[PDB]
Amino acid sequence: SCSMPLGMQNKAISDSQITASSHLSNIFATWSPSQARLHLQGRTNAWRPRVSSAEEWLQVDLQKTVKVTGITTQGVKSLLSSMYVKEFLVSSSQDGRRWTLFLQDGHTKVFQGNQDSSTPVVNALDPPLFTRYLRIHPTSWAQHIALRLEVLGCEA
Repeated sequence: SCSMPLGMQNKAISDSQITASSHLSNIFATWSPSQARLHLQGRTNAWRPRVSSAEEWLQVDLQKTVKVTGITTQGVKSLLSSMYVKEFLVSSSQDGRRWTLFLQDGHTKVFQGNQDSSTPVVNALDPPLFTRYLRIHPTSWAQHIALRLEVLGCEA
């Protein structure tokens, strides 16, 4: 049914394949892009950008052409702060240079994401993407932008 996890949770997608516009790092903590893995626990267990704006993104390089059929998102709780992305855009690319924004009915698609810090939310991509690179662009968030991710799809 072409909807299998492509490797964020299980590390089939390696740390070096995940990058971002920026990330939050100070002398105790780094919320690195490679922490953006679905269901990850332990310390600083999500990606957070250096500052929360609408110009940030999390990028995954799948390293080959994949049929991408969906994206799963999750927030994170840190101390008293419950953080999650409420809405986001998706862009994609074959070369990592030229990006195509995901549309619905000819217009920019706003994906409805999370409404808490721990529940995963699956979003279908219709039409599906045949692509190598994906970016998630947060456009609305609670408290701060934080992301744990899975990408769903299959070979061909």
